[PDB]
Parts: sequence; structure tokens; C-alpha cells
Amino acid sequence: FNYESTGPFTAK
Amino acid sequence: GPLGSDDVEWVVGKDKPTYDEIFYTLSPVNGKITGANAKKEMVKSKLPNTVLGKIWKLADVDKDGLLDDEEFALANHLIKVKLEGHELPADLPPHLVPPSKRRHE
Ligand SMILES: [Ca+2]
Repeated sequence: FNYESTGPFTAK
Repeated sequence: GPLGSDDVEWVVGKDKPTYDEIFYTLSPVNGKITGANAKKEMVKSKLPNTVLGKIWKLADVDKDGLLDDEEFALANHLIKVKLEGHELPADLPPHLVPPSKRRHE
């Protein structure tokens, strides 16, 4: 499942 | 009416038609595209993951997770400007802030 944090780049 | 309206020119709108054609090719829904297709463009431009986050941070002022045609135009601009060999200050000046997302105090 795709999930982000503060954008599709800044994911941990 | 207001004649002396202080309205700063959005320097992103000068090359917007170009980013518009790139925006409409990523399948825009109601004027916004998914961060997946933006991500795709970003990684095609060979920018490091750190810089990717930089660009997103500067492009999406309100951080709605989706890129408007305006926001993507800004992002795309920063991207290609990096490809030009320019660097980013990583700060958002008033003439880069979209007219409908900006404040002036
Ligand atoms: Ca946005």
C-alpha cells in the first residue's frame, strides 16, 4: 500500500 | 476600483504553456495531478531524493499532496532550472508564491 509523509519524496 | 494594486508578477507563468503540456500528459484530474506522476518527472530529471523533497517543499506551499497546474508549473520550473545548471536557495520569495496561496505582512 502506497503511503507518504510530507510528499511522495520525503517518505521514510 | 484599485489602480495601485501591488500584485507581483509570478515568474512561473512565463513558461507555463510548456509545463501545461507536461501536466496534461500526466493525466490531470480536475486541475491536479498525482504525486506519483510528478515523482516520475522528478526522477527522470535525475535529481537526488534530497533535492526531490526540496522541490516539493517549495512547489507545494499548502502541501495538499496533489499538484495543481500552477504548482506543477512551479515544480517543473525548478526542476529544469536545476538542469540548466542553476541551484535553488530552498526558500520561497513572494514572487514565487502562487497568487492564490500568498500573503504579505
Ligand atoms: Ca499543492
